[PDB]
Amino acid sequence: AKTTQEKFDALKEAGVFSGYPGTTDAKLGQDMTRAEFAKVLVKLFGLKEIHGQYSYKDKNYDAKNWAAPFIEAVTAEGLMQGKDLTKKIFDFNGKITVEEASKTLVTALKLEPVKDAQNKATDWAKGYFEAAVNAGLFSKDANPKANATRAQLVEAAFAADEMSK
Ligand SMILES: CO[C@@H]1O[C@@H]2CO[C@](C)(C(=O)O)O[C@H]2[C@H](O)[C@@H]1NC(C)=O
Repeated sequence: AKTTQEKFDALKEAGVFSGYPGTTDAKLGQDMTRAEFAKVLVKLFGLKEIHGQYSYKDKNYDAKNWAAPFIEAVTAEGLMQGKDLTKKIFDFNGKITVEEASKTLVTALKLEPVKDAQNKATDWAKGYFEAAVNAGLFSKDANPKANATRAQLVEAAFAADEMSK
């Protein structure tokens, strides 16, 4: 029965998550940018970084932005598409929510969204969130609309990696 900290240690050693300078603090109560999560997903599923392509219009989404290869890589993979197709905003500094994370992971694992699912998640996300709860990636008592904590993301990422194999 591994702890969240032991799961983090494992994922860090595998380069999927990172820690923080000068400390052993994995900061498991803190949250994570959608940019950082994109990089998590790339490391977790072994995707190819995509350089010199920019599919979004956010301020400072350009070549000087370290996250673009990652965000592009998950966009090409179909795991993420940003918050508005018309204006092409990804929101890379915005924090990843439990239901957003649920979408990326169910899709990556090729699990089926639950049609007509009922739960506290935003309408677009109810099927993904329910599917993630069922697979054990988050607890049914998690707030789907909340920023996901690192801990929650470690546990989701660890479970996902195990299913993946
Ligand atoms: C506000 O609209 C939502 O934004 C979500 C943001 O995060 C992810 C995981 C993503 O694809 O980046 O999911 C997005 C939702 O699918 C949804 N976006 C749209 C265009 O409907």
